[PDB]
Amino acid sequence: DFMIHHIHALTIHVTILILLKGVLFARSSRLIPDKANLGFRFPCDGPGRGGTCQSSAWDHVFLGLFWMYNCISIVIFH
Amino acid sequence: IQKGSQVRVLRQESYWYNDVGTVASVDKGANVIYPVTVRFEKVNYSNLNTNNFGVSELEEV
Amino acid sequence: MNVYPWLVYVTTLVFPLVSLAALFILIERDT
Amino acid sequence: MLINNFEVAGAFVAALIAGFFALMLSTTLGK
Amino acid sequence: KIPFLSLAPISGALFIIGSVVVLALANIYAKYPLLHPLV
Amino acid sequence: QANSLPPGASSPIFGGSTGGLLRKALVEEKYLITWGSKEEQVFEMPTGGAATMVAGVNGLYLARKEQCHALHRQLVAKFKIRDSKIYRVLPNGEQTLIYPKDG
Amino acid sequence: SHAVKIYDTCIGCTQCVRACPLDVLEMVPWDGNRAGSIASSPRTEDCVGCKRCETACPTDFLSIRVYLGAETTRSMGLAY
Amino acid sequence: TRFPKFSQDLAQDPTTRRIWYGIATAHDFESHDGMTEETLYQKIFASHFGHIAIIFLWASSFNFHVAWQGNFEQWLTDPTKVKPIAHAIFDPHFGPGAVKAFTPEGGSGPVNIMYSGLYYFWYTIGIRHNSELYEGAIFLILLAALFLAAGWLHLQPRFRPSLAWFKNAESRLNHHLSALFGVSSLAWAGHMVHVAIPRAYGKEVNWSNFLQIAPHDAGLSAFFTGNWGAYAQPGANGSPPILTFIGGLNPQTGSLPLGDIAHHHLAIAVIFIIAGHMYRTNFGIGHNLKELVDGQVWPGVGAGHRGLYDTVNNSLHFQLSLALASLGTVTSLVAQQMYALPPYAFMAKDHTTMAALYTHHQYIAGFLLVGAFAHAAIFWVRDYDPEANKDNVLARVLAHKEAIISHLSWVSLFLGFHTLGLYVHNDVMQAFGRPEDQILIEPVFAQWVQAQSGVLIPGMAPIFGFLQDNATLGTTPAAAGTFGLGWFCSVNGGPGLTEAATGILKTCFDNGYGKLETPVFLPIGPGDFLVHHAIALGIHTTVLILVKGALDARGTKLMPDKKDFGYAFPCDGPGRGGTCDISAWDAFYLSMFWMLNTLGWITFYWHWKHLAIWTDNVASFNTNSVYLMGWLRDYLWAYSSPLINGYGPSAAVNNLSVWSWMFLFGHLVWATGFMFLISWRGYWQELIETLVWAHERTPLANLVRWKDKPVAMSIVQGRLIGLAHFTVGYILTYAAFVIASTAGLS
Amino acid sequence: PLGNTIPCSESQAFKDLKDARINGLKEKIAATDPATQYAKDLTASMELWEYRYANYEKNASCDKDSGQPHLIVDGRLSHAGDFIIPSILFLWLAGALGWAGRDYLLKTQNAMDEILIDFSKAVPSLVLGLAWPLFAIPQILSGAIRDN
Amino acid sequence: PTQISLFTHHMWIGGFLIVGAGAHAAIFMVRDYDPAVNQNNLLDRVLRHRDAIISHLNWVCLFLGFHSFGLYVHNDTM
Ligand code: CLA
Ligand code: CLA
Ligand code: CLA
Ligand code: CLA
Ligand code: CLA
Ligand code: CLA
Ligand code: CLA
Ligand SMILES: CC(C)=CCC/C(C)=C\CC/C(C)=C\CC/C(C)=C/CC1=C(C)C(=O)c2ccccc2C1=O
Ligand code: SF4
Ligand code: SF4
Repeated sequence: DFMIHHIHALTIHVTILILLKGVLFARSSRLIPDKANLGFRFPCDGPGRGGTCQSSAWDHVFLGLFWMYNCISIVIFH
Repeated sequence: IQKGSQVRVLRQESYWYNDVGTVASVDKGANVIYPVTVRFEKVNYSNLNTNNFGVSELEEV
Repeated sequence: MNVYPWLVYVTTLVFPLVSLAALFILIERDT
Repeated sequence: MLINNFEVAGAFVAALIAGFFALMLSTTLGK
Repeated sequence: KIPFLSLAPISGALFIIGSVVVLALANIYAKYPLLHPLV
Repeated sequence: QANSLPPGASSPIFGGSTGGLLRKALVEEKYLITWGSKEEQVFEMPTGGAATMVAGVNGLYLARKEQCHALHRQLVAKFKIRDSKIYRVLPNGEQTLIYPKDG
Repeated sequence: SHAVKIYDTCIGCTQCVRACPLDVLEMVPWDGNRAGSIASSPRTEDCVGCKRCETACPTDFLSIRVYLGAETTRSMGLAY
Repeated sequence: TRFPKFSQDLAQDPTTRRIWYGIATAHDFESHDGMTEETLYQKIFASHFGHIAIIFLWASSFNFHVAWQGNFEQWLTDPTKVKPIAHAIFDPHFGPGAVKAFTPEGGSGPVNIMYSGLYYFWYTIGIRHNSELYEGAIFLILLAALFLAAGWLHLQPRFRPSLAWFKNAESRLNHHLSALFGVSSLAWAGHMVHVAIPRAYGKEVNWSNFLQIAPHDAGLSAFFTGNWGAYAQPGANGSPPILTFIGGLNPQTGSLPLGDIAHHHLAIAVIFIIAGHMYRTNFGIGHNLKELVDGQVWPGVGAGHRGLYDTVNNSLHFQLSLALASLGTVTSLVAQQMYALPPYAFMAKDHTTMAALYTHHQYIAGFLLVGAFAHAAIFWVRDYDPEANKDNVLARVLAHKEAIISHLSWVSLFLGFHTLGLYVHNDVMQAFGRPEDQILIEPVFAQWVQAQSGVLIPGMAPIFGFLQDNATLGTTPAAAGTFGLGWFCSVNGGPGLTEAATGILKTCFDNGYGKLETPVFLPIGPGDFLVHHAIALGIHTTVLILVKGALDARGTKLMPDKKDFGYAFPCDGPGRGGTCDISAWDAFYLSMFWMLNTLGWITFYWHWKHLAIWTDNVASFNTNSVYLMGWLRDYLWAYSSPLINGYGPSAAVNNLSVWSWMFLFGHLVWATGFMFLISWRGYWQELIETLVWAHERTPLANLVRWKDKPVAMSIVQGRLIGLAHFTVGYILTYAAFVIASTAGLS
Repeated sequence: PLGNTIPCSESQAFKDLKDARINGLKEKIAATDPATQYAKDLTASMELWEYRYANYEKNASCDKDSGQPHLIVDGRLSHAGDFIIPSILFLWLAGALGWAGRDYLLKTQNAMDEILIDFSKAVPSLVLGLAWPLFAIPQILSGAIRDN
Repeated sequence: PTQISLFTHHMWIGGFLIVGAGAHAAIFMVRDYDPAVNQNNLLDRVLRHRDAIISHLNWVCLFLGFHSFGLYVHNDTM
């Protein structure tokens, strides 16, 4: 029970990490300073500066859906 | 090649290679490399349908 | 059995970390 | 009957010849 | 062209459902065949 | 001190963030934008947060040239300032202009 | 640094210098169009490769091509 | 930042991308700095010498470990009970349960039970002692030392050869067909007649006595006088036959007879030495390959094959594409003839060895095919010249590439639509309590191939029938004895047929063709039909992805100048719709999943058909292979039982606990792939930017600095690492299952 | 009797599957009330299943061992109802749909009309879909269009 | 089955609405954020140290993953 609740704390905290990093870095980052002009729902800002794949806040919602799946699946399995 | 003539595009790198468009305007300046404006019934991958081509890249049909 | 277990310690544990340290020296020093 | 330690030492002498030739080939491939 | 039934979702979906009903009544009429009976 | 404005430029009122300068600005390069405002007006930082620019010439140090260019395009698209000059600052203090080059 | 080339198919539509977030490009006079100008890249060391100038270019195939090359601090887009 | 020296563009990268790309472009010798063509071919030549010696030291390992800590001489006394042993275990992590679990009965410690068939190999090729295994180990270490010394020698400037020596292609074809494929086959025929055949029948011949003891007692007078047949007779005063043609399998060992092996390696050696006399070398006679290739013209292919000599010869990527495609087709043929006609004694009853060997060679064959089409696309980007290949067949299949891609598309959708529809129909009919409404298609054509092969198939016949002995085919109308009998009683042997009653030709029965397990041609049905169409779907969709990657590698409508961006590049950005996975590397990448799925379907089929045979439960395969809950339940759920009970809290561990741990390991590695495959780059770049901020502001720790800047991995690197984890997890999960399910049958 | 397949008239395991299901039905009718909508559906299922096994009997469906009906596809006229007749039924109705959609595209050539289906140009396309070989064979014999 | 299904359903609906909460907080950040409104308040000062929040979230996510799943992997191994 200790170990399954720390699994649960992990999965809640990673889903927080993904969606909160989407929220706070929605407008700008060190990578893309003008992300708010690109919008909430854009694919990327190109393969340059290394590549900006899934840098939109939408894409953090996209990753947080799988991590919520992970969270709630281990909750109902427990 | 005048206004309203159906042309086929001979450019290899074009989207509209072996496709037929309408000549909308021909530039009368001899310095222009690609003077003939062709409008198309189909668009490219950037949702645009006009281009400037040259004379040698166009075939009259 | 017919084991040299000190050789297992040398070549599976010590010598890989030796090798990664040597390759780190190869990939991180200027000339 | 299995193989004793002296023939394993002979195999290691043979592997030392092989390891020397590999060590020469790898460095002259590195040039 | 008529309102709300001329649309491609509606026309396509009523085509799907009409084909599935005509097929289901064909399976009821033919007593659920695996093959076409020759004899 | 280590981040000193040119004489004639005043600092905008900002309570300082964590999105700003790192060790690269000490050791490799940093960038400096100077613009001219007619009043004190509230602008979004490119590194996160909000700041207020005072009337006069305002200078700001950023880690990248794109942060300065995004700040300049936001100043054009919202508050109509088109005389931002973007400079590249070396660690020894040598100054060169990089935007605009043409004048 | 990434390598930026502008061919002769450019029509001088003034769109690749506005869509650039880094000011790599500029307009010089030219004779081969109606607009009288062509884009050029004298500042390819500051280019990050973001391909916003190629999204905005309105021809059939893009008159400007950026080629991904050797990477630097400026071209990896690093604030550190 | 001096590494990598071979790319200055990579070396001045200040980030962590420099190390990853120096590792990943280390063997792309053409794209390295200052590389000329002479230096290219000579570095590849010495790399080959080093690799051949790696293969030999790896081969010497087996001989050393079985001679030092195996049980080979103990296994010759009873080949049917005591299990082959690979090597012994020294792992300090084991507790007492695992120490006693990996220890056999009568053993003095924990060992690995060998599942690769090397004891059966070494028995059939006539090793009978650990000392012969030891001299094999010594000879392979010194032969590896000779090949490294040769590579070292051929990088010295007196023995470096010229590009003309590399690009001759006449002498290379002559010498490889004559010496590499023919003299070595002749030498292996000589080994089988001198060593393996008389050590099968007691009479042990070694390196001290081989000059005195002959293989046949009418020795080398039967060669020159034209009486070749005396090698095939039993002969006088002993002398078992060394060049014979029983055919099929041997009854007494369940394997291929050794005289047929020796006669095979004589005959194809003769054919290969004759085949290495075709091409033009320095004695005037022969074919020159430029006029021989460039003279294939007929008026439906235009210019024909003109210029394809230089197209193959100057491009190593075309040559490597042909080599990998041929080698993988050969490797699939290796896998499919080892189960069908087993070559080594007592290998067919060791079931998990047959499973592991088939699955081994088939997965490796899928790798070589996808690499063949990868280097095809690499040829298209880097080496193809449209002006040196004017209107030849290569330019025409570039010209109508739209037809090939759309027709592979049509075959793939055809096969997948109908195979999925019939399988899901069979699922719905077993769901609704109705297994007699299932669409069940007897494979008529493959049973007809069985019928002309010699299998009964009692409503099908050969077209030209049988001869007067009713065992020889009508399509081989000579040789009544020599191979109606052996081949016919092999392909209709096995358990469940050729019983005591009979009434037809299987009345004979006393040669021993009922003690063989499995028929040579397995019986087939509707599940076999459906999984063959699934196999065809897998192969065709993999060919679709790969041929689309090869032919679109130069350019398309969406990206016309693709060849200027190389083989492996990320995209051309989000514009013109978006261009994710546009490169030919990305079609390698996406076909890799389809290859793994294809070879999963192939080895899932082989495994369930053989475990249904081995558990005497072929009715379970014939009932449940037509629908997919049968594949889930009776194959995947049912045979998982000794695997996942390899360790647990209530039963103590056994020898399958390592396969249980590796099964969960592969599940973990496979799903760790999914992170790099689903989540992509800019998330990780922004995350690492926060990590950079956290490190430079933590005291006691900002005083420790990186020398390469922490960045996220690149787009192509994120794809490649996710694929490498997917593939490693795939192979380890299935290797764990295919060994632990079959070793835990009992 | 072809390879690992014999017809239903001498198949033991088909007779076992048949009797198992008929006796399971007779036990399911005989334990219930005949006026409660369960039993008349079971007698309808009984009559339907007796007709289905008689149908598998008289037209020669074919089994062995597991006693379930296997179908033979190479073009025998004795097993023509396995493949040949639902082949030409599939060709008729799929060529109807494909030719109707193709002729709809040839008569419309418009982007509003692909999302708003004009039925006056859609249902006669479907009727000439119901006679598609007579309109599609001479256009194969003529030729379609020049494009590369 | 009512107990397993009601727990499991309400867990899944709960997790979906929490990912939607992260989604519309990010959508507010792109669209409806005004620097003129949020000077030196809680919402502005959160953006001002967002690197500290996301890096500390990254560390506790790593800590939870090691100290729950490496325990499970230890149990596998032992
Ligand atoms: C990327 C995604 C994508 C999407 C969203 C579409 C979407 C569409 N495609 Mg399409 N397509 C695609 C990719 C895509 N395509 C690709 C990759 C190809 C290959 C190059 C094609 C090639 C293609 C072709 C060739 C055609 C389409 C057509 C269409 C349209 C179908 C209209 C419809 O379904 O209603 C269906 C409407 C009917 C079936 C009307 C009949 C309804 C009757 C009259 C009602 C009365 C019946 C009554 C209820 C009784 C029922 C009984 C019954 C048995 C009769 C639709 C908007 C078709 C089109 O243009 O629209 C017509 C068409 O011809 N596509
Ligand atoms: C004789 C066979 C042969 C030869 C000589 C080559 C040679 C070459 N290939 Mg290659 N290829 C082959 C077969 C071959 N290939 C096969 C069989 C495949 C299918 C898998 C491929 C698919 C392929 C692709 C897509 C590419 C090449 C490329 C290349 C070139 C450079 C390779 C390089 O620098 O990076 C070396 C390779 C790596 C650094 C990848 C390492 C991945 C490792 C091996 C996976 C193992 C993971 C892990 C460590 C396993 C441990 C598990 C355990 C811990 C549980 C080179 C000319 C590249 C090129 O650009 O061509 C010019 C290129 O992009 N190949
Ligand atoms: C109940 C049985 C069943 C079902 C549900 C399907 C379902 C399907 N089939 Mg089909 N098929 C069946 C039985 C069935 N099939 C049988 C018994 C045969 C043997 C004759 C076939 C042979 C067949 C072919 C050749 C094709 C299909 C295809 C298809 C797919 C689209 C067809 C369609 O009507 O869309 C609407 C119609 C169109 C979009 C155009 C009509 C094209 C038709 C199908 C072919 C006509 C072309 C030409 C005259 C003849 C083809 C030459 C051929 C000999 C190679 C679809 C999922 C297609 C496919 O699998 O995709 C790759 C396809 O081309 N099937
Ligand atoms: C491609 C794969 C495939 C194939 C070949 C089949 C084939 C079959 N299925 Mg099946 N099925 C499939 C996939 C497939 N299924 C899938 C994916 C599912 C899950 C959804 C099912 C679920 C399923 C069920 C539950 C059942 C079947 C049944 C059947 C059988 C009877 C169909 C029939 O003859 O009707 C009769 C045909 C005629 C009487 C011919 C007359 C046709 C008229 C003239 C037109 C009707 C066609 C159509 C509606 C178009 C409209 C035309 C318009 C002009 C009105 C048949 C052998 C039934 C069965 O008993 O199995 C043995 C049945 O119980 N299937
Ligand atoms: C392109 C589709 C395709 C592909 C790749 C395969 C591939 C394969 N089939 Mg096969 N098959 C197909 C279609 C296909 N089939 C069709 C449509 C049928 C009729 C239902 C069959 C019936 C069949 C049987 C009975 C057997 C196989 C078998 C096999 C395997 C061995 C090779 C062989 O026998 O060749 C034979 C393939 C053909 C003769 C068909 C070629 C593909 C045609 C040209 C596509 C168009 C068919 C057309 C629509 C049919 C209607 C014509 C007319 C009546 C209108 C192989 C992997 C064997 C097997 O399962 O191994 C255990 C087996 O014996 N198939
Ligand atoms: C007018 C409809 C129409 C017609 C005549 C065709 C015809 C064709 N298709 Mg296409 N296709 C269509 C619609 C159509 N398609 C749609 C809507 C899609 C998106 C799902 C596609 C996706 C598609 C792919 C991926 C491929 C083809 C291919 C092909 C060719 C091979 C035969 C085949 O397998 O068909 C296959 C048909 C499908 C897979 C789609 C299923 C059938 C659709 C739904 C029919 C559309 C119905 C339409 C709305 C009816 C309107 C009626 C009108 C009176 C209002 C053939 C010429 C193959 C090819 O290139 O061959 C060389 C190929 O790989 N098609
Ligand atoms: C099973 C596959 C898998 C695994 C192991 C991970 C693991 C991880 N993910 Mg990930 N992810 C996955 C699938 C997976 N993910 C998928 C499919 C997606 C797509 C949606 C994502 C998307 C994703 C996002 C968007 C994020 C993560 C994050 C993380 C990290 C979470 C922190 C943590 O758990 O602490 C510890 C690490 C583990 C529990 C991994 C196993 C460690 C083992 C038990 C220890 C090994 C011991 C030793 C080192 C071995 C030495 C052997 C030697 C030979 C090398 C972690 C490293 C988050 C992150 O970075 O937060 C910090 C992050 O934001 N993931
Ligand atoms: C010399 C040498 C190698 C020393 C060893 C160096 C040492 C101590 C550990 C080895 C490094 C390790 C273990 C991790 C770092 C890798 C990393 C940046 C992962 C984040 C990342 C993820 C998770 C993705 O999914 C993804 C998808 C698509 C594109 C990019 C990415 C991406 O970037
Ligand atoms: S790739 Fe991006 S940064 Fe470079 S020139 Fe184009 S728009 Fe500017
Ligand atoms: S390159 Fe493209 S965007 Fe730039 S001026 Fe020319 S046409 Fe306009």
